[PDB]
Parts: sequence; C-alpha cells; structure tokens
Amino acid sequence: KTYGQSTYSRQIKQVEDDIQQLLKKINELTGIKESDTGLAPPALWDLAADKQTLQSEQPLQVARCTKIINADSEDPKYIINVKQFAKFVVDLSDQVAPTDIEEGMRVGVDRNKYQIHIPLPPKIDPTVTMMQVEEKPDVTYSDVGGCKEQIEKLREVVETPLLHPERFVNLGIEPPKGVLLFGPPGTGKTLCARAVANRTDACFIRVIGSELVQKYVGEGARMVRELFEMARTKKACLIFFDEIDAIGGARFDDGAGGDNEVQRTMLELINQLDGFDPRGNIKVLMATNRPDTLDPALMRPGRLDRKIEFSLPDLEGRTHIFKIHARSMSVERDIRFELLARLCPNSTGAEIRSVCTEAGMFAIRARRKIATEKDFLEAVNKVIKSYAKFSAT
Amino acid sequence: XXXXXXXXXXXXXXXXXXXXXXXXKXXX
Amino acid sequence: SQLDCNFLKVVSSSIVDKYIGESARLIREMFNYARDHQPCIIFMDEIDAI
Amino acid sequence: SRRYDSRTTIFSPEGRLYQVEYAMEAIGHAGTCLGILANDGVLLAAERRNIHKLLDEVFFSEKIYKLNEDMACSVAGITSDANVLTNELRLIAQRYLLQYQEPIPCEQLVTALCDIKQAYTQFGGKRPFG
Amino acid sequence: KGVLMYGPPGTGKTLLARACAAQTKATFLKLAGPQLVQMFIGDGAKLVRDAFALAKEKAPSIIFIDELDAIGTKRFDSEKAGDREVQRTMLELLNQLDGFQPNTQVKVIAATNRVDILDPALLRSGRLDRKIEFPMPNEEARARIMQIHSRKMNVSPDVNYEELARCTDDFNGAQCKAVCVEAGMIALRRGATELTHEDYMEGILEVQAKKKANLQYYA
Amino acid sequence: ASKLPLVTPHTQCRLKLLKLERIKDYLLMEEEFIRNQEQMKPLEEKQEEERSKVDDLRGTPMSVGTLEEIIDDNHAIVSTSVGSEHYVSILSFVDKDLLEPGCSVLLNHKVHAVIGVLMDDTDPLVTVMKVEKAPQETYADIGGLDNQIQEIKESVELPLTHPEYYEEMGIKPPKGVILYGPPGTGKTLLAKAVANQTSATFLRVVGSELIQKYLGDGPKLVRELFRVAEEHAPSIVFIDEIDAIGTKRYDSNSGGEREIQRTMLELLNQLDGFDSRGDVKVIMATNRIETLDPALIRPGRIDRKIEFPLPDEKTKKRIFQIHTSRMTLADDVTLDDLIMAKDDLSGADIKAICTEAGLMALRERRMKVTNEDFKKSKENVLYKKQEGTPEGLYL
Ligand SMILES: Nc1ncnc2c1ncn2[C@@H]1O[C@H](COP(=O)(O)OP(=O)(O)OP(=O)(O)O)[C@@H](O)[C@H]1O
Ligand SMILES: Nc1ncnc2c1ncn2[C@@H]1O[C@H](COP(=O)(O)OP(=O)(O)OP(=O)(O)O)[C@@H](O)[C@H]1O
Ligand SMILES: Nc1ncnc2c1ncn2[C@@H]1O[C@H](COP(=O)(O)OP(=O)(O)O)[C@@H](O)[C@H]1O
Ligand SMILES: [Mg+2]
Ligand SMILES: [Mg+2]
Repeated sequence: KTYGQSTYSRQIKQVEDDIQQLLKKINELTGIKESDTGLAPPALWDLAADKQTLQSEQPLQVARCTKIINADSEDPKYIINVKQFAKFVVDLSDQVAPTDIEEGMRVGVDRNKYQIHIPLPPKIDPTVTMMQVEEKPDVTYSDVGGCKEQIEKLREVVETPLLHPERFVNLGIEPPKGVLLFGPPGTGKTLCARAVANRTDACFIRVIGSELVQKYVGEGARMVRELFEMARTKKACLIFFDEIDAIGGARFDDGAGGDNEVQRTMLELINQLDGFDPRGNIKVLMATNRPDTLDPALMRPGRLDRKIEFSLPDLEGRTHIFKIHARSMSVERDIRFELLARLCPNSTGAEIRSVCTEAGMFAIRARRKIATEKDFLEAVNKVIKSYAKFSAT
Repeated sequence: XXXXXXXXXXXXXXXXXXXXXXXXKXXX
Repeated sequence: SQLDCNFLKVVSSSIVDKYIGESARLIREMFNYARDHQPCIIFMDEIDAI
Repeated sequence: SRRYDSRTTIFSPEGRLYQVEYAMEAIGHAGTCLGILANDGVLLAAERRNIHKLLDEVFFSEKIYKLNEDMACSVAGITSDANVLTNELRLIAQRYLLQYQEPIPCEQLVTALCDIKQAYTQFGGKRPFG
Repeated sequence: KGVLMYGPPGTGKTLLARACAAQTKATFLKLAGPQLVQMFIGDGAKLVRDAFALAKEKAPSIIFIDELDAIGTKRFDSEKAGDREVQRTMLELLNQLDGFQPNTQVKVIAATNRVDILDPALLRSGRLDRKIEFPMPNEEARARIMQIHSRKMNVSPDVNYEELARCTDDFNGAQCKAVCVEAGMIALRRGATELTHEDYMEGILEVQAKKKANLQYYA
Repeated sequence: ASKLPLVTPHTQCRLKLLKLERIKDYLLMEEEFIRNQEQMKPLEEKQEEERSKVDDLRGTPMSVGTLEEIIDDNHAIVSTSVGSEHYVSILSFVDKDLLEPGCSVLLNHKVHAVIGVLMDDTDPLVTVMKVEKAPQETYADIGGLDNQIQEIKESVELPLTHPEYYEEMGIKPPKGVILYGPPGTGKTLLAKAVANQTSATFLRVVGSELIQKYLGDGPKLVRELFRVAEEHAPSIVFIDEIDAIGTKRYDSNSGGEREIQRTMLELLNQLDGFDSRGDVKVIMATNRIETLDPALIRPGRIDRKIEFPLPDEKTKKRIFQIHTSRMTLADDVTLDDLIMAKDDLSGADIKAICTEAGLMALRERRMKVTNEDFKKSKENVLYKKQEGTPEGLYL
C-alpha cells in the first residue's frame, strides 16, 4: 500500500493537519464575519468605529484636486482649472508658504471658497511606474566570475563616480556617461545588469525595449519624456535598456513606406540623450545580441562610449563558474573541475548551470539523498553525449 | 499589417439644477 | 490688398479638432458669414491637408 | 551584375532540389495522355486542350510526332519547348543511322535525350525543360 | 529668412545652437522634431501656431528646430495614418513661417543629418534662406579640437598635436573629444598624473575598437 | 492566517514535531480561554451594535467611484463617474489589502470619503485562453511512449505534485520543454493529457493567432499573457506552434516581418530576463526544430528537448485498437493486414482510417464492419497523403 519514508511520517503530518483545521474551527466557534461584500473583519474596527471617525468626519474636508497654469505678480493670483469643471483665478489659504506652488502642479483646492490647501505629487502614469524596479536582486559581483577585464571596465564607469566623486575632480575629467554591452548570448549581460542594480545607491530604472512600440502615434515618444523628467528629479539615477534593436536600428528609406513610427520614437531618444541642455547625472547601459545594424547616431561617442564584449572565457573561467555553481549544492568532497572544464571547451555559463541542474536529476533518477562525484561523472558522461548529438547541434 | 492609427474625442454633456430659492441682492 | 475688409483666408490645416463634429461646424459658419456679407472672397491655401 | 541572378542550380535547404519540383507541377496541368501495350501493337491517347470552332486543323497531325520510321512520341508541357526537343531528338536518331546504317534501338535514343535534359539542371542556371 | 545646418552626425550642429543662445540675450526658444507629433489629430497645428504667438510677444526672439527630418518628409502615395497627420502639421509649419502675413521679428534655425528626405517647400529660398554644410575636420581642425578639450587636464608638455592629428584618421569632433577623455583615465589606471603620446595612441585603439587577433599572416 | 512562518527543518526532524505542537498548544488554549467567554459572560456585544454604529455612520445612498492613486495611509485620490476627482480620506472599515489602483470603491455625499469597496468581476482573458476543465482522455489514449511520458512527468508533474527532492539538494527544476517531431505524432495529445491530469492551471495558446493587423499588439498580448498567468495561480503555459512565428532573423527585412521580430523579442524578455517569474511552467511545441532562433534554444530558457519518433508495428497495435475500441468489429478483419505492411504512417493517419471506415459503412447503409471498409479506407488515406506529394522517382 505504502511505506514509511522517514520514521513518524504521518505522525507529524495529521498533528499539523488537524490544528490547521482547528485554527478554522476556532474562528467559527468565536463567530467570524467573512466575505461581507467588501468590509473589514470586526475584531479591529469595533475599537475604530466610534468618535475617532467623527474626528475624520467633521474636522476633515473633501479638498477637490486641480492643476495650476500660471502665477501673477506682487501677489499669488493663481489661474487654475479643476479638470473639466471651470478654470478659476483663486488664492492660497494661509496654511501654506508661497514657495512650492510652482506652475504645472497638481494641487488640492477647497470646495466651498476655492482656495488652495495642499500641493500634491504629480501624475506619473502606472505604465512607467511598473518599470521602476523598487527592489534590488541578490546578485554578488563574485557570481559573474570569469570576466575580470569586462567587470573592471564597467566598474570604472558606472560605479566609481557615483561612489567616489573625488578622483575625477582632482584630475579634471568627465566620466563616459554611456556604456554598451554586447556579445554572444547566455554570457553574462543580464548578470552584470543585476549586479550593478544590486550595489547601485541610486534610482535604478528598468526599461524593456519593446515596451515603447504601441498602436497610436506619438504616445511612444511621450514615454521617453516622462523617463527623462523623472531622471532629472531623481538625482544620479541609472537607466538600463535591453534589446535595443526593437527601439530602432535602421532608417530604411528605399521605399520609405515601411517602419516610421519606431524611427520617430528613436529620434526622440536621441535628443533627450545628448544635445541641448545636457542631463547631468544619468548613466545608460545597453545590451543587445547584434550590435551591427544599429543607427550610427547612437554609435556617436558621448552617447555610447565603451564597447564591452563578452566572450567564452578560456579554460579557467569555466573552472571558476563550476566553483560558483557547484559550491552551492550538496556534493562529495572528491571534487575536481579541471577534468570537467577540459571536457566542455566551448560552452556558456548557462550551459554550465544546465549541467549542474542536470546532475541533480540523476540523483532523483536514482533514489538518493546526495550528489556523488561518480553520479556527477555520470552527469557529465551523458551531457557530453547529449551535446554531441543534440537536436539543434 | 504594421499600420498605426490616431484618435478622437466624444465629450459628455453636462447639466445642473437647484432649489432656486436664493435671492441675489444683498447690495444696498 | 484691394478690399481689406471682405476677404476670408483659411490655412486649411487648423480646421481639424479633437472632437467628432466641430470641423464641419467651422465650415457652416464660414459660408454663412460669407452669406451675410454679400460680395465675399474665400481663400484656402494648401487644400492637400483637407 | 550579381543581384539579378536567379540561382536555379543550388539545392534546397531541406537537402533536395528546388526548381525542378516547380517545373514538374506544370506537367500535371494542360494535357492528359496515356499509352498501353500488352501484345503486338501499341496505342497512344491524346486530348484536345483547345477545341475552339475557328481553328483550321489543317496540320492533319498533332501531338503525335512521328520522329522516325519506327518511333513517335506524345508530349505534354510547354508547347514550343517541345519543338526544340522534337527537332533535336529527330536528328539524334538520324545521325545514328548515318554512322551504322541500322535503325536506332528505342532504349538508347531515350538516354540521348535524358542526358540533354539533365545538362541544363547540372550547370549554368539555364531554365530547365518543363 | 532662416539658416539651415546639415552634415555628418558628429561635426557639431547643436554646438552653434547652444553657443549663440549662450551669447545673445534675445528670447531663445527650443523645439525638437517629434514634439510636434501628437496622439490626437490637430495638436501640432495647435502647437506650431501657439509656439509662434509666444515668439511674437517677446519680439527679440529666435526659434531653434532640431531633427527637422522627423517632420519634413517628401510626400507620396501614403495610406492609413502615420503620415496622415504629419504632413498636416508640416503644412501649418510652412504657412505660419512664410507667406501670408509676413513678419521680421522671429528667426528660425534648423539642423538635420539627412537632407534628401525634405520637401522642396521647406528649402525654397524664403522659408530657409542660407544652407550651411559642416565638413569633417580636415587636418588642422583635428589638431585644433584636441587642443581645446585638453584644457583642464594635466598634459605633459612634450606632445605634438600634429602628430596626433595625422594619426587620428577620419574622426569627427565627437570622436576627437572621446580620445581626449579616454586618455585621461588610462593614465588614471596606472596612477600617472601627466600624459604621453602613448596614452593618446592607446585611446585611439579603444575608440577604433579593434576586435580580434591572429592577423599575423601579413607582411 | 499567517500564524507562524517557519518551515525550515522540512523533514521528520524533531524540531517540527516540537514547534507544531507548541502551535497546537497556543491554539487550544486560545480556544479554551475564549470558550469560557460564551460560558460565563455569553453576551452578544456586536451583532448590530457594531453594524448600526457604522451603517448610521455611512450614508444610506452609496456611490461608486474609481481609484486613481494611493497616498500615504488614509487619504487617496479617487474619480467620480464624470471625472471630478476628490482627495478624500478612507476609513478603517474597508480592506486596505485588496485596495489596488483601478478598482471600484464606495463613497460618501458630504465629505465623499471612501467607505467600502465593491468586489471585482472575472476578467474575460481567462475565459478566452484557458482550457477551463479537464478536456479529454487520460493516459489510456496514448500509444506506448513510456519514455516521453517519463520526461514530461519529472519535469512538470513530479516537481509540482511532490516537491521534496529538489529542496533537499537545493537544485531548481529545469524551466522550458520543447516538443518536436514530424506532424501527426501526438504533440497536442500529450499537452492535453497533462492538462487532463493536473493540479495547477493550464493555458493553451495557438501561436499563429499572435499576429495582429495593428502593431504593438504583438508584444501587448504577450506581456499580458504571463501577467495573467503569474497573478492567477500555479500555472502551466502551453504555446502550440511557435515554429512559423518565431523562427530567425532570416533576411532582416521590414514591413511586418520586423514587427514579428519585435514580438519575439518581447517574448524572449518576457520569458526570462528579470525577476524570475516563479511557478510558471512553459511548454512549447513545434514541427520543425532546425530553423529556430538559438537565443531561445539556449539554457536558461529551455532545458529539455524531446524527440518524437514514429513506431512501426508495436504501439500501433494499441493505436489501431484504441481508435477501434468504441465501435463494432465483425470477425472478417485483421489489423495485422495493415500494421505489419507499412511502417511510417502517423497516428493521425490511423485516426483518419478509423473514422473513414465508419464513414464508408454507414454511407452504404450496411451493417457493422467489413474488411473492404479497411481496404478502401487505407487506399483513401494513401491518396490523402499522395495527392499533395510532388515526388517523382528518387527526387
Ligand atoms: N560568466 C558567468 N558566470 C556565471 N554564470 C553565468 C555566466 N554566464 C552565464 N551564466 C549563467 O547563464 C545565464 C544567462 O545569463 P544572461 O541572462 O546574462 O544571458 P544573456 O546575456 O542575458 O543572454 P541574451 O544575450 O540572450 O540576452 C545566467 O542566469 C547565468 O546564471
Ligand atoms: N568642431 C568641434 N569642435 C569642438 N567640439 C566638437 C566639434 N564637433 C563636435 N564636438 C563635440 O561634439 C559634441 C556635440 O555633438 P554634435 O554637436 O556633433 O551633435 P549634433 O551633430 O549637433 O547632433 P547629432 O549628434 O544628433 O547629429 C560636443 O560635446 C562637442 O564637444
Ligand atoms: N500514440 C497515439 N495514440 C493515440 N492516438 C494518436 C497517437 N498519436 C497520434 N494520435 C492521433 O493523432 C493526432 C495527433 O495530434 P498531434 O500529432 O499533436 O497533431 P500536431 O502534431 O499536428 O499538433 C491525435 O488526434 C490522435 O488522435
Ligand atoms: Mg539578456
Ligand atoms: Mg545635434
């Protein structure tokens, strides 16, 4: 029928199972009020419901929000629309200082006498809010081993002015404000993107390249404005592009009736990158697989300065990436990896990790608790034979 | 096949009403 | 430059709007203004927009 | 100079031919013929594709092309592409008779034409026979 | 009436735009190319006409337009949308620039990379009067540009720019600026303060971006 | 509800036996404390007294608004039915946890304060694309694979049904699986068979329907597909027929094909670029395998590649049996007349035979089954293949 996998297998299980059933049967025995078409459970608003709600009824107001057009002289005398109600000439209430009421500002205005009470943060549409990352993944610089030249070049540019604005002052230079990354795939482009977004000390902003192509004209450009407007507010922010071939590579005009709307969007990226009132503290990283069919307006330095390529390292990066991926698993102490790397001369780090995840499958092809070296021998026995007579290769 | 489009607007109507028992002098 | 009072000029590109009607509504008003004053001249450069 | 070439000589990426298969599908349309022997005698069946009532029909001979005193043929495909082949195959059978003074056997006459039809598929980029 | 810049995309066109706006004191007014393209129809004809009315109120005024090829395009048999608002705003730009009701109180500067897209109506002689090409720096301008950007940096005074300008082949003003920037950091790698001829020569090897090796079967 | 977050022994260690029995003690005693509330002071304090305090606190006419943005803790911005927007404070009566932007609310008259939330409907996109129920036959339908069955089971099912072995060695399961082979093999069958016997949600996508005559909608449908698949449930995303929509950059042209390039470029990033999607199973099916873009073929995206061959005389004897399992069979027929003879024809051809014999019999209004039914049906399926074949004699 069945058997014990480890000793008291059901004996810990139903002890856990009925008490989760009992945590239910507590609540209906106490009386639980759930699913009451959009309310709160009663155990925490019964001591909220009384007169410190009337403290939100009678002292608080409605404060209808608006938008500012301009100011006047000697006095505020502000001209303001609501949204579609009426445009008014109104005044601030006395609870503000007439300093941060600059033009083009969403502000809240009293409903009765039409006076300004609260300045509000501006309208950021959610489609670019969902590309600000707001968290940072756990990727260490040590995890991208095998790239001693490439990380060192990229350390010099993205990291060091943002954390040491001293040496560049004392010598009098300007850092190369934009870097392109390229190479064969699966090599470590996205790893370095995550690893810099780890230690950023900045407002790292993700951009997927094909999120700009849309159905209407000009709205794809209107994204790029809102990016570089938040960039000038969030001082010293990073912007990562990825697969910039969708943003535009050519200016096909022999039969100029094909792609045009991506060209207009790509020209808007050109102007707000460099030209007429520079950006200050913004660094741009790009990453593509074919850096050959791009527009040479991007290839102009000032915009894209360093061309860092990612190769298949030699023989010792593979041994080190082995020591990155096969440090973190449960193996035998009889490791060796110069034997392993000489068996796979042409391979990516993705193909390295694919072997290490394949190696754990053989222990689960078997019924083991561990990863044996001879099992990992048998893991590297198949994947040599697997990669010799692979379907695509 | 790869063809963009513009747009348009259909603005809603608006109407207001009151109890209309308010006098508008107060001057004099 | 002869009349200087009874001459209507239209760029034929600012006629468009964001609403659905409202571009015809200019044209009805134009000819009706051209109906009221009797010897009127209409000039629309660059029709190729409209 | 180089971008105007049609490349009717390269194999397909499947590993087969690419232009001959386009040619062989033209034979199935515009013509229907057959022949049957099992004893002394042999027949040929033809079909008038254009049977309009203002033609002369004064040739008093047709698709059956008597190419020898012992052989004839029935052709289907591009019409005047045959007239190159019928005049050529008629002379191969006749230069054989000049060489040996003996009528041409029916086997090796067919091999003489099939070496000509292959030669346009082998090299050149010349359009093959349909 | 109107001055046009054109040339290769690194010869310096935004420079004289920013430079003369820096020197003069009139109302300088910027304008990009794709700013006139909007979502709804109209809205460039609204936008161009409101732009020039702002220039009339502040009568010493100069308007700069960049990437004019984004809106200036030779028309043809086009369908659907896309172009079917772009030429409409473009014609409004032509009319509000030149022709009916002329003015002398606004000056227009434009700059593109490619010329052959543009209408003859834009280039006519009265919409854009003077046509100014920008050539690539020949020999001595490359020596001149690299001297300009070497101002702040600590240069060892045994450096011939004419040796540099003869070995910086087929660069533009942006690339000659980039060689000067990279040569400072290469000295920062080994911690040297001043520069050398080798520092610039290694910067040239980086900007040219020599890819690979084993090219040894020559000579 | 979120009573204790610790699971870290994850075995038959004595630690979990101690911790969960502590949780048994703190819950029994909380119950036995509160059981002695309805025993000695069994009062009904808040049946209507909580309600009539609040139903009188809110207005009797309720008005539905719409969230726009959320500011610090109590005041957010809303939108009325016409567009008039109000900077009103919410109360501690509404679930603040299911309060995301783009949701309907309940408002007040004088202060217009947010009083309650209205629950949402079901999105139509699930009802479009999800095979909702267990559709079709189980593993009694399949004809003798037993190795291809074994690979898909330990890649999807055994990771999902019994996750305990991967978390012993800490090794993540492989992500992507390609199904490929000659057409008519059973690629759609094996997807639906796993869709039959499953525990998570399944999503079927025909790849040819990802080409819009508008533009930008290619990447738009992709970025919403995995968005729904992530937000809904444990999910298995199956996309049939990616071979003729995502092949390679064959000439780098424009005018539509450049748009198709952009759709696959979004799909490539939406598959795997950033913030590993989690509990998302991707299964892809092709006929051809060679003309595929190798940036999709690389590991990190797809790790399993499974050949689908054609058996000759062994599994067919059940495929001919299963397709004739629900029909009559007169005694004049032998399946070995056709199984032993030809060795290449697909399982789809077998279904084409086993339906045509049912067509030939009832067209002539006859009884059960003849041998000449299977004779003429096999002859027909030859012409069903051969009449679309341009092959002459040895190419
Ligand atoms: N040098 C390396 N060291 C450690 N891991 C690596 C290395 N190269 C690749 N990998 C592994 O391979 C996977 C793929 O890396 P990455 O995502 O950077 O590829 P990519 O460059 O983004 O591919 P593409 O060019 O197709 O976008 C990563 O998850 C990483 O774990
Ligand atoms: N002749 C020059 N003298 C000095 N600096 C120059 C020269 N030409 C280019 N530069 C450098 O080039 C940068 C500006 O680039 P440039 O003005 O060529 O862009 P553009 O041609 O106006 O626009 P685009 O790059 O879009 O074509 C400046 O930082 C400037 O230092
Ligand atoms: N092993 C099998 N057992 C039963 N039926 C099969 C088998 N193989 C193929 N078939 C039949 O052939 C069809 C196979 O579908 P499939 O090969 O997935 O089509 P495609 O590969 O073109 O998507 C099914 O309808 C099924 O009835
Ligand atoms: Mg990547
Ligand atoms: Mg410029």
